[PDB]
Amino acid sequence: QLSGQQQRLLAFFKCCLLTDQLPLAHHLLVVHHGQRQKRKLLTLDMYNAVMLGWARQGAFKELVYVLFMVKDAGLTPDLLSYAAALQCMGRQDQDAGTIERCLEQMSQEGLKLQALFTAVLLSEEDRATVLKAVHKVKPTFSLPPQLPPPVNTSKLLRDVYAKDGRVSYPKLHLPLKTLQCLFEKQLHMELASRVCVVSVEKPTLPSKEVKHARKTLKTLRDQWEKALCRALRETKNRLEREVYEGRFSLYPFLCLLDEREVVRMLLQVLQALPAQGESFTTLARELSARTFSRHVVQRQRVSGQVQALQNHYRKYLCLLASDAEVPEPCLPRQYWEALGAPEALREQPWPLPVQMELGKLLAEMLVQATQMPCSLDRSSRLVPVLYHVYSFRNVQQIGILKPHPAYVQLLEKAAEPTLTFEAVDVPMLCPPLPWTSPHSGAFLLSPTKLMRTVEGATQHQELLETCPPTALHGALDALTQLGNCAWRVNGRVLDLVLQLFQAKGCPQLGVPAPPSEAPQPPEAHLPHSAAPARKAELRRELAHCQKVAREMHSLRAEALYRLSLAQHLRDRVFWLPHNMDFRGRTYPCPPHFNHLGSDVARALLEFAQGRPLGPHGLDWLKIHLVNLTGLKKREPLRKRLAFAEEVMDDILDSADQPLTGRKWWMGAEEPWQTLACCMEVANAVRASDPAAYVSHLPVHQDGSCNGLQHYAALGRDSVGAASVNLEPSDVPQDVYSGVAAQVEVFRRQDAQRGMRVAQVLEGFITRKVVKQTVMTVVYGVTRYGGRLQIEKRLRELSDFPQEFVWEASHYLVRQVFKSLQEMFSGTRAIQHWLTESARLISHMGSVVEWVTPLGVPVIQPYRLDSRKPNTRKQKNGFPPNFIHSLDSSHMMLTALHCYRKGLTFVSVHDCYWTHAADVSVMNQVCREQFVRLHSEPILQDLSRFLVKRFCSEPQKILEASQLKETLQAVPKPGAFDLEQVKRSTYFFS
Amino acid sequence: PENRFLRKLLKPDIERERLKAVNSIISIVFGTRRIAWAHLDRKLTVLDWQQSDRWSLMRGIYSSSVYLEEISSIISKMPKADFYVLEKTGLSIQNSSLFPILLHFHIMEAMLYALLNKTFAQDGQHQVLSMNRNAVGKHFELMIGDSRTSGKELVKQFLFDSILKADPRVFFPSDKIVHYRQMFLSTELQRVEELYDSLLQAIAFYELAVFD
Amino acid sequence: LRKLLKPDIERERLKAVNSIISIVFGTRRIAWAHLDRKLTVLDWQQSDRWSLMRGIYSSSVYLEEISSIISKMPKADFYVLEKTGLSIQNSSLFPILLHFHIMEAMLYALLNKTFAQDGQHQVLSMNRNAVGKHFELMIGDSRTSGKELVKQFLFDSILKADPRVFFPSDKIVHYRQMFLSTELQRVEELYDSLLQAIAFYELAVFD
DNA sequence: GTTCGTCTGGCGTGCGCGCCGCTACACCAT
RNA sequence: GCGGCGCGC
DNA sequence: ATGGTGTAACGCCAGACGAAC
Repeated sequence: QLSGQQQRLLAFFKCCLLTDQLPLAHHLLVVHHGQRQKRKLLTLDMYNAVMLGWARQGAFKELVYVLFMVKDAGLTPDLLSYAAALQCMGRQDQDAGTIERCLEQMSQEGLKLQALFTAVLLSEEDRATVLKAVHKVKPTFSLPPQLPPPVNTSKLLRDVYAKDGRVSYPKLHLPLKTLQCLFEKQLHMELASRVCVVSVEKPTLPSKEVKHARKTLKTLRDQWEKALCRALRETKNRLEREVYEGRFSLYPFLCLLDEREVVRMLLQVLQALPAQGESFTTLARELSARTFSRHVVQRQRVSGQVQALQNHYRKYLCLLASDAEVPEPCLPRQYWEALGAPEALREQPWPLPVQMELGKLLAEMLVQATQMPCSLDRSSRLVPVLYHVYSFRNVQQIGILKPHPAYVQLLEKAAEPTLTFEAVDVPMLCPPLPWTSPHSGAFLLSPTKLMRTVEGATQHQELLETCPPTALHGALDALTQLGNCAWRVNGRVLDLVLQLFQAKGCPQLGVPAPPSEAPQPPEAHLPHSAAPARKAELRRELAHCQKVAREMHSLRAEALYRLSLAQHLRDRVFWLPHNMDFRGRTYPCPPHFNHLGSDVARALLEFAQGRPLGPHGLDWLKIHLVNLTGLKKREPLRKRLAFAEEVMDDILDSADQPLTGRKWWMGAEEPWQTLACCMEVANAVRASDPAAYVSHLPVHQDGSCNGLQHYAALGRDSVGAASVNLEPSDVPQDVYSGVAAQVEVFRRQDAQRGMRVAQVLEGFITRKVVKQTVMTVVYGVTRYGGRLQIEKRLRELSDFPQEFVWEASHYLVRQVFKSLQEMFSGTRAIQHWLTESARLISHMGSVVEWVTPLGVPVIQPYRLDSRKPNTRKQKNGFPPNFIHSLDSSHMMLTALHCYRKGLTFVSVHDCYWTHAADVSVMNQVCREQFVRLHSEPILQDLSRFLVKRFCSEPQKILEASQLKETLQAVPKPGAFDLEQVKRSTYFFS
Repeated sequence: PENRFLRKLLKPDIERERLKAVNSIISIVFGTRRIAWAHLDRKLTVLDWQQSDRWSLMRGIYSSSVYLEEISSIISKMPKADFYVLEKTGLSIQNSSLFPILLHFHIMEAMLYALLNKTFAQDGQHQVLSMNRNAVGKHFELMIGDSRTSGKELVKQFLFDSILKADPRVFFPSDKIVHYRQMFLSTELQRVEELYDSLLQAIAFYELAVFD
Repeated sequence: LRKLLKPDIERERLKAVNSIISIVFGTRRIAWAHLDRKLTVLDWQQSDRWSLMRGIYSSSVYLEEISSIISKMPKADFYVLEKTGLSIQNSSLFPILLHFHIMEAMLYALLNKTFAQDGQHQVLSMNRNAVGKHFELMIGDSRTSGKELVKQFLFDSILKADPRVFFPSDKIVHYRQMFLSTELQRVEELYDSLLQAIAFYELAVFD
């Protein structure tokens, strides 16, 4: 039976173990044990905690006293108790008699000697002292040495870890020392917990008032530093006197940090406080989170984990460095585990009451300490800066800490030219740590979740730890490979984008415009004689100008941060450590600037390590340029290349004079990417040997409608496979145009039949009308939403008879659904099968769980306020999540098998990026793995899995029999031959 | 002039003679989870001061019958008074996201107008009033920009000061001041701004409307 | 049988009623009808356009108007109000949804004259949509005007079949002349009040 | 007290990330 | 936290 | 120039509730 107050006391004792304040824990424990009503609140874990403390300090007398309080509780000593006793005897070098009596008393209590080294939380110093104690009586006691790590024996992952085969794992372009220095820069950056970036907004304008404002803010910040230090020490004295009594308080938690770090943290939160205010509770959660985080940082700093991580990482870099070899070629995870690995652990977070109490304590202290005058131009009256307002934030009323308007105007006049980012928000300056477990990877000091469960859902992670380790190896390797991709900022593209950004902007090219370009209302109000309607007209006009101004401010700030990060990384090589969501798709961890971003974000990024073009590098760059322009989507590859050779002059002109030339790149679909590609091709053709030109630009190969490709592969649908380029074809097949044609022939049939709706739709059935619907069907579009999309595609035509929206949209959604029922019969059968299966499974009161063909467990988190499952989001969300897990598996297989060939691989879910020299290889792997994925009985393994998982509980037999009936009703596959995918040119193009 | 400001603050309009002839008032402030009132006489003596915390209102449903039950049980604990002053918030029929609050308050303000006006059916004299909250904030100088600040510090000063001889602004009975102080200290860790703003509203009502 | 009436009242308490007041209010007017246990319309009237719904929601004006309105009503065992289908999701109908609630608030507080002592509810909310379904006035889950049916109750006498409602001989002239004087104006409250009383007796008391 | 049936009403393309902001406007007076 | 937008698949 | 004050349309499933043994 755990209790809140018991949690507070236990956290107090453990925190006292952290602060080495043993007399404090002994005082509180003795006072609590001495009282009748307080002795009942104590637990064996607390006595074992103080016991372990005196064991670490070598206090035999105090440990015997604690043992007396254990037997007088009267509880019984367990594994941790005997571990503490043995540790104290070993550290104090006791005689072998007391240790022997300890082993015989332990044998009489029934405890095992190995269960102590397996079930007790002891550091390597504690383990070493306990081992030294056991070796005095039992010198031939050895822990089981486990060295070999098992290799994944999955069907699809067998060849990745099998030693049979010539591996050519790629190495970075950087030497060993340079990589070690990058590790030092990233380690320093994460130890600082803050990153300062120069703001790319406006140039060097010192001004007059800004200097005085900055001076005033500096003086006020020093005064607040002194006040916060004094109030912090006084608060520590008060909480210490509260510990002098038999009550728990947050004194040792305040004794966890260097105080100056606390004051700097509070001043940082005060500087970053928004002008409108924040929820007091959320502020408390932020202060507690940062306090705990900096506590973890200092703890790793002082416990030697950072130094051991240096010795580990520097030897890990031998595999990635260019001027270093390894004994045997292997994957990064394999070499990392072969080096040590200690892995260590992270301090388990405090209970929620401790966090809230500490956060509110620090916030209120910040309110009491910070003061300022009336400002302006010192003042006779002096007031605080932060105030409680008790306003309404989100429906429920909540207390909001609000800054004084003088402080807001002071910060706005100061115009601080620097921006602050979190260490985890910016790309890592060195290769990330390889993923070895769902709890250790990505950043070196900050922990990173393996799955992107929103808001700490806790559900998925335990199921990630439950499966055998090898089952995850595949994913754990893929996420490492994406992370080890070295990126760099394209200086030309950044210079142009900044030149546009700092002046007037260009929203046509995805460059947000400053508030100076916001639409102004012409002219100012002229009330009130006339007219009462003009007041509301100008009211709505002002509302529109304020709306446009606000949205422009949003894009301006977002692009300000993204472009500032790009500028800070201009002369640096950085890495993007990757992560997963609950379904399995990969995402970079730095969210601001990454290759999953917009057009501008992509153009700023290029591979840090280059690659010689070779025989077809330049040609693939030209095809890639035509693809980025989007001008030859329907044409085959040969006509794309010939088109590039045609507009070669406009390519070179666009590369030479981007903003002053013909501006041919500005007309492309992806303008900035086309511009960078134009620069790459321009440099390539002007070299003496184009075949040797080293290219850094990533080439994309994307799967057209990847979801329909995986559905058609699951159902072996012939027509559908032909539609999404699964069958080999000389020209790329458009599924949207085909659906439009099928709906057209249905329209002619119903037009001859006598239907009024089909007669008015003559000559209006186009691709754009059904594009959004057909595209969004894979995500669960129903007849209603598809009807709304068709409505949205019928109202803007203007050349269409009046409204007639109901008949045309209803008939058109029925004909699109029917057309997809003919082209994708097996697809709709599988979607309905998964939908019904999730309906029954979630109707039985259990969330939907499954396993990907690579061994990754996926769970859906949809619940309703244990918490009952939200069956609606389960049944509607199961199919799309399953398809997404499939394309994630395909992408990961492509990544691993490309790594076996030494290629640089990055991915945007279904867009596979590599060097121009290796595109032909990637497309050969991309198809191969795809054919190898759907060749396995995915639907059969899923059905049998759900039968063994949910049709096994003998409680209800009705739902076990109907559910076993539907799960075993797997739809029969079609006639399509999957091998044809290996010869499809436009499957990924 | 003064009458116009007295018309921005008090609604509905009450005769100034009858308003200045009050012997005791009850100042009521209600939120989404609590309601608090304070009974003060013309001698600025806090005859009573309490709140009915933890109710079954809000929480997604707006049942008029449950509102009648809760409000009736709440007014069953209130003594008789010459005038009942409520809090008039600055909520408007705009801000569509927070309309649930503006409805709730109105329901409260509706039934409180109907249940406390015990003699209105015969004489048509209002005994329930609406006092502007922002003006109460301006009176105590608790305004910062366009947002009212917490009046907790002013209540704490009124409660824990022994000097301040002559014009303490408020008086606490000896048989009840212990309960008031223990109540304040028991609610110091929680945000109970209705409890404070009710007493502040009573004092402001007496200083602005009764003893001008 | 309780899906329409809220709060829950013991069916015995409902079947022992001697007289009810059926109240239906709109945005500009309010109407009521007094019917006894013998289905005799003891009273049936409405107040001319009131001063509420004028852009502002002043509780003092609501108290004055509602008090003057209920001052003209006789004593009854139960007072039935309309519970509309307005939802808190229809931001366009927020002015209406507020108004009704204010009404429903004060009528609950002012008409429950004995609730402070015995705690027994005498003001109820009857589902309007169910009243529509009872008289088969539904067209696409939307209520139509029951004006023609009220006209039949007022002017058609012995329909060679049991009457559903009775009008006192000394008041039939006032009722029919009221109907014909208000036929050109939108007075759906006047009709839906009488229809609601009849529906209450047929559904709750004499099933 | 639990389970089953009915009805009424809400929903009707999925996940991943990022900005900003939470009575208003006009005029008169200092 | 909701709301206003924007972005990737 | 800045601040204050005055005025202005359908179908389907599911969650919940009530009745029945």
